[PDB]
Amino acid sequence: ELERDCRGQYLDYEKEEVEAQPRQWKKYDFHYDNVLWALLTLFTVSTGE
Amino acid sequence: SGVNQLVDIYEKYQDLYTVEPNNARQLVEIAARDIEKLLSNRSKALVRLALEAEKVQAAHQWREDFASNEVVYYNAKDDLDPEKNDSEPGSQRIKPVFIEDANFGRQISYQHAAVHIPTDIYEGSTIVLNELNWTSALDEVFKKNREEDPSLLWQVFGSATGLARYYPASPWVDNSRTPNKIDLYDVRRRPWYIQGAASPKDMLILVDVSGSVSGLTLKLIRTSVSEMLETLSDDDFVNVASFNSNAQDVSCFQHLVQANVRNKKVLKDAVNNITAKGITDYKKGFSFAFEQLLNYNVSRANCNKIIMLFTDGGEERAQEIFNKYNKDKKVRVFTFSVGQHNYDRGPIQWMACENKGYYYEIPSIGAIRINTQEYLDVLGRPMVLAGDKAKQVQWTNVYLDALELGLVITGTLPVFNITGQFENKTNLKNQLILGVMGVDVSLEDIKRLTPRFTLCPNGYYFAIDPNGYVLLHPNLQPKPIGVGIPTQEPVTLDFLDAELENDIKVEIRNKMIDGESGEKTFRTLVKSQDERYIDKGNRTYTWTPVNGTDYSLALVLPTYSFYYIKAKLEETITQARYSETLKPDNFEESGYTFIAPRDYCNDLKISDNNTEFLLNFNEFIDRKTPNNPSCNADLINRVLLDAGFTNELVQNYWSKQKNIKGVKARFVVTDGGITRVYPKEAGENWQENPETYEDSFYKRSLDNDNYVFTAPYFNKSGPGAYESGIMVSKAVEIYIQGKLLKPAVVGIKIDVNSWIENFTKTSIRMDCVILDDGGFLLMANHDDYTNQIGRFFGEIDPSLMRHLVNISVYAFNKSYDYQSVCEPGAASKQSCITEQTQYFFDNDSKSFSGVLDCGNCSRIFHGEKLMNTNLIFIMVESKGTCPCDTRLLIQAEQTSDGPNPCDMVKQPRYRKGPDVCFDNNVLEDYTDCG
Amino acid sequence: YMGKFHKACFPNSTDAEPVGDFPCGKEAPARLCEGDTECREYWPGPNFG
Amino acid sequence: FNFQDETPTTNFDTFPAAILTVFQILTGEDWNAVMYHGIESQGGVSKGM
Ligand SMILES: *[C@@H]1O[C@H](CO)[C@@H](O[C@@H]2O[C@H](CO)[C@@H](O)[C@H](O[C@@H]3O[C@H](CO)[C@@H](O)[C@H](O)[C@@H]3O)[C@H]2NC(C)=O)[C@H](O)[C@H]1NC(C)=O
Ligand SMILES: *[C@@H]1O[C@H](CO)[C@@H](O[C@@H]2O[C@H](CO)[C@@H](O[C@@H]3O[C@H](CO)[C@@H](O)[C@H](O)[C@@H]3O)[C@H](O)[C@H]2NC(C)=O)[C@H](O)[C@H]1NC(C)=O
Ligand SMILES: *[C@@H]1O[C@H](CO)[C@@H](O[C@@H]2O[C@H](CO)[C@@H](O[C@@H]3O[C@H](CO)[C@@H](O)[C@H](O)[C@@H]3O)[C@H](O)[C@H]2NC(C)=O)[C@H](O)[C@H]1NC(C)=O
Ligand SMILES: CCCCCCCCCCCCCCCC
Ligand SMILES: *[C@@H]1O[C@H](CO)[C@@H](O)[C@H](O)[C@H]1NC(C)=O
Ligand SMILES: *[C@@H]1O[C@H](CO)[C@@H](O)[C@H](O)[C@H]1NC(C)=O
Ligand SMILES: *[C@@H]1O[C@H](CO)[C@@H](O)[C@H](O)[C@H]1NC(C)=O
Ligand SMILES: *[C@@H]1O[C@H](CO)[C@@H](O)[C@H](O)[C@H]1NC(C)=O
Ligand SMILES: *[C@@H]1O[C@H](CO)[C@@H](O)[C@H](O)[C@H]1NC(C)=O
Ligand SMILES: *[C@@H]1O[C@H](CO)[C@@H](O)[C@H](O)[C@H]1NC(C)=O
Ligand SMILES: *[C@@H]1O[C@H](CO)[C@@H](O)[C@H](O)[C@H]1NC(C)=O
Ligand SMILES: *[C@@H]1O[C@H](CO)[C@@H](O)[C@H](O)[C@H]1NC(C)=O
Ligand SMILES: [Ca+2]
Repeated sequence: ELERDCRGQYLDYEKEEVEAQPRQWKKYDFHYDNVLWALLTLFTVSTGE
Repeated sequence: SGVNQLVDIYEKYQDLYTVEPNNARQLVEIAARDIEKLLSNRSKALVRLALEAEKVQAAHQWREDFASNEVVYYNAKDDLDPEKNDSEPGSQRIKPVFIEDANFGRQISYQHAAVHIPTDIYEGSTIVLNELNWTSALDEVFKKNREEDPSLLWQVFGSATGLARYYPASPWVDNSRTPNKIDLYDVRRRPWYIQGAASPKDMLILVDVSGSVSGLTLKLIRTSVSEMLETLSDDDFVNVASFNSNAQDVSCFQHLVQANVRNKKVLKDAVNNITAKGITDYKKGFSFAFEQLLNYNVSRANCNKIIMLFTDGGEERAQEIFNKYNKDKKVRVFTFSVGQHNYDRGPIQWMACENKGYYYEIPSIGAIRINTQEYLDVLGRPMVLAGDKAKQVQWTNVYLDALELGLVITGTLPVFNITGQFENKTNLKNQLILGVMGVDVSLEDIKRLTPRFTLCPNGYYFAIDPNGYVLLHPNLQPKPIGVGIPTQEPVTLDFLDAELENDIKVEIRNKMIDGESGEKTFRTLVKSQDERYIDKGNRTYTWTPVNGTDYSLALVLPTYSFYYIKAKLEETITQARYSETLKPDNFEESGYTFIAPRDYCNDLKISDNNTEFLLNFNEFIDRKTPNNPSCNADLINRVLLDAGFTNELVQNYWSKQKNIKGVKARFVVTDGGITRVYPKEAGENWQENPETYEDSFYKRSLDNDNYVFTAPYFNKSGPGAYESGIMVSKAVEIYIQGKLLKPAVVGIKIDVNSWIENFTKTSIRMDCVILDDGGFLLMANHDDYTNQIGRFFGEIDPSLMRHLVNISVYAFNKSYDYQSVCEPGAASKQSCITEQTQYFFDNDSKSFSGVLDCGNCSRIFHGEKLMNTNLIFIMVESKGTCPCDTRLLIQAEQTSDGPNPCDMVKQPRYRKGPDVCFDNNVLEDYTDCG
Repeated sequence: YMGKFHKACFPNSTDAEPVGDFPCGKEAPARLCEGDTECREYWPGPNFG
Repeated sequence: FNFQDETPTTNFDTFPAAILTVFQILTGEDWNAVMYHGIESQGGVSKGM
């Protein structure tokens, strides 16, 4: 839960076979980090999708 | 064959050799001293390494900025391509020059140490970068250790941060960067790290199988309990209990059982079969756990009593149960909050605080592997505070090296945090070990301290643990121990499982575990190497304790092996004359010669392709005189002397006759290494081991003072029996100065047709079968059984075989092979336990007649045992009658689950635990519950 | 549309779970299988069936 | 709703969870996924429909 910690690779246990996947500090697609991003996020909320 | 001719050859040349004694007591004492010298050399290396590691970490200053000062290291999981762009932001990566070394069998760099970092662990972190900085001193000490002892194998620093820094820089095994090859290796889960990081445990894993753990949480709990069991060694004792309003054992075990592979699999299956249902009661589960930790009627590691609570959460701190059972706090309680949930974790975290434990969260698969390493991290607190008494070298069970070297043991030593000492500072986390130092000892490093070539093929050494597991044994193979029926663990084979178990052998095993020294001559049931025959052997076990270690070395030695032939070849031209008889050009004057691929010369490389090794051996014999300290004088002298002896038989007694109607191949095999077979046309069909000490017929024929008929293999596509013959062998029994020596085994590959004719020729003066020991069909007269030559009798006609067993002309011993590769059934080839049986002449009587009461009919048979050989003639006269062929006596490696471990933990084998262990210290800071 | 969501891309005779959560059709216009997989019957369907 | 490998956040275990799930079904978004979970929680297509 920190960007410092979130580097390198981790063992993914999703495909039922372990695979090393990169550790990426990503941001959610709709994220309120701005009054313009919040506007688009709330638009998607109002449409319900 | 020429038994008497070769005997006369041997006594005719008593001036060419000296009969020396195989003093078993002296041999065992010398080999035990050699083993303790090797292990003390490795212990000294470990002490050097741990001293420097503590000294250099204690003088390390923390940093959070390694860009201004990079750490230069070789990452083991790095591609050999010169990629300058493959450097982490905070570290410079070495690109090494790799030589190929025979001692390791891989690419090895002696200039620097390599570092393993788990994929789950980022190598640019502050923790890892600080470790990579202060471990370079370990690097140069690695170099010093190797230069003071060039025979050193891997010497490694397993760090508590996840890094493993091992000296000979070698790339990681196959998982550097490879699809389908993921590196799950973590040094803190290795058996040597776990062994050296704490004292033996007494876990009771409490599993919370109530309603609230259904679905994902139960899956995580069962995987977590499996991975928790996978950190338990053979000195730890474990039980798994589950509670939901009442506690019960998950498995057939009712008490703490030893955490060996088979018991651990029982517990793992019991956990996998567990179900979630009912309400929780943390009081009736902890009552059960504490009661089971107080059960002293059973074998235990009387140390480190633990409870591992695998719950999710709840609102029950269970004060009064802990007060009643854990008041002086002799038992630690580690609590795990498994799963992704919102239940109250407060009581779970408090149980860890009030009980010297630690609290862990496992929210998903992927967090499972690390928290277990962490309870081990907690358990080492009393070991650190017991500063230098704890730094004792321990030797791991035999296991398979990760960077493949086969079977190794490894000596461990904890490394402590020494930042504040005699300059006392806060010392916050100075209660944790820095890591464990390891040094590898190959089992082939021990096998050359126990030389077997002055011994009979039936004689050998073997060492033993205090658990009874063999450090050294001819029957211990580099394969994982089979654990049941198929659907990173030690190769722990017990002594009573490597051999055939008598009761004398159990007493000897207990005496060896106790560290006593003694001797015991007795009659054994020696199973043959091909694992189809059993001999009533006559052995002398002499054992000593290997001082300074918990091992115990013994020497098995037949009564006819107390003397051996030390070749007196010093004329330098007599041995040359014997040499020219070895060259692969005279394989029609002398027989088709095989030399045993032994370590005659340091520069000979042994090969399975025996003619290649024969060429190399002849080349080395050509120019030998300047090679005084390179070639083992005794082995080459013995093989040359025996080559001369077998030449004076293949020429002076076979080449003067050159052909006999009944034979198909005449062979002589010597304990020196020569296995000449005459015709060289049937010498191609000769498929016995070039090494004479690994020949099943040779060792079989030394026990019997008869002629041993080695039945061929049925349904085996190769040289066969019709076009190769069926083997007959007798061992020469020469006498020199009244000493019985059996230095060679002459033999005959009797032709099947020349013998079937003589079998049916005298019928004028149909069912008649020839059987040897083990009930194998040498042939019949029915000409349909002779199609199945060398097959077990019970496969052919089970009724008569079972009856003959019933009269006890054939006894049998059913045993378990724990190291057999296995075709996996359904609920490539895996490893299982096979259940192998061997038949043999039970009684010394010669004639056996009776009535075979087949169902609703009757059959009459007569069995007679041919004198001076291992054969029986069964004159059974009944064919095509009513079928009592209801089943079969399949004598083979029947895949089976081994002995019921539920039953053999109630009467377990004798076992000695570690003496000194560290728990329950008062200087300990229990306030780190996490 | 009766019973047309029951053929999935199954692996080669392994009888395991199919690859992809989509129906398939060995015919021409439908969605074909790929990766040495066969489009055979007895798959519960999309959305657990 | 404690299925294997997953517990949905749109469950009816607590009152906040149930109230949010019902509110989301009223707004209509992804009510079908919650329906699939509520069917598969009572035995699957065979007996939970
Ligand atoms: C079945 O076939 C022949 C029988 O025609 C067996 O050979 C004969 O075996 C008897 C055994 O009692 C010998 O006496 C016969 O002569 C012997 O030959 C040896 C050879 O060195 C002499 O040293 C003896 O002094 C004696 O003369 C022998 N005859 C021949 C021609 O071999 C044969 O062994 C048997 N087959 C098998 C496979 O056993
Ligand atoms: C062995 O024990 C010593 C302490 O006895 C450990 O060294 C200490 O490690 C901690 C990290 O847990 C350091 O604290 C850090 O300090 C930096 C800079 O001040 C700060 O930014 C961090 O937030 C953190 O507080 C500490 O300075 C360091 N030294 C001392 C004297 O405490 C050492 O890590 C232990 N060995 C291993 C292998 O971990
Ligand atoms: C392996 O094979 C050996 C073959 O010797 C088996 O040992 C034999 O077992 C039988 C059956 O118990 C013994 O017969 C018994 O002898 C006692 C004392 O003489 C007698 O009181 C009984 O009535 C019965 O006749 C036999 O003595 C014994 N042989 C030896 C040399 O001890 C053994 O059971 C087989 N299995 C294993 C796992 O070893
Ligand atoms: C660098 C930050 C720029 C932010 C631009 C993000 C996209 C803006 C889209 C705005 C959509 C608003 C919809 C609301 C209409 C009622
Ligand atoms: C082991 O030590 C004991 C007593 O110290 C001694 O009698 C024995 O000979 C030693 N054994 C070896 C193999 O050195
Ligand atoms: C131990 O090391 C010394 C050198 O320090 C060496 O002379 C000796 O042969 C070694 N012993 C063994 C058993 O390897
Ligand atoms: C630690 O790092 C510093 C600066 O990079 C270096 O001078 C020092 O030698 C390192 N310590 C060790 C033990 O190598
Ligand atoms: C173990 O699995 C079998 C197979 O379904 C089951 O019948 C049995 O109840 C399980 N064991 C326990 C203790 O429930
Ligand atoms: C152990 O043995 C004693 C005496 O035989 C008995 O009272 C006790 O119940 C047994 N079990 C435990 C756990 O102490
Ligand atoms: C060894 O064999 C002889 C006969 O070959 C026998 O008399 C003796 O008892 C055997 N040894 C032992 C220890 O029984
Ligand atoms: C063994 O080596 C010799 C000489 O190097 C060669 O002629 C022969 O073909 C080899 N045999 C096998 C089975 O490799
Ligand atoms: C032989 O078979 C009988 C049953 O037919 C059985 O009672 C007996 O134990 C078996 N063994 C011997 C040695 O009689
Ligand atoms: Ca509960």
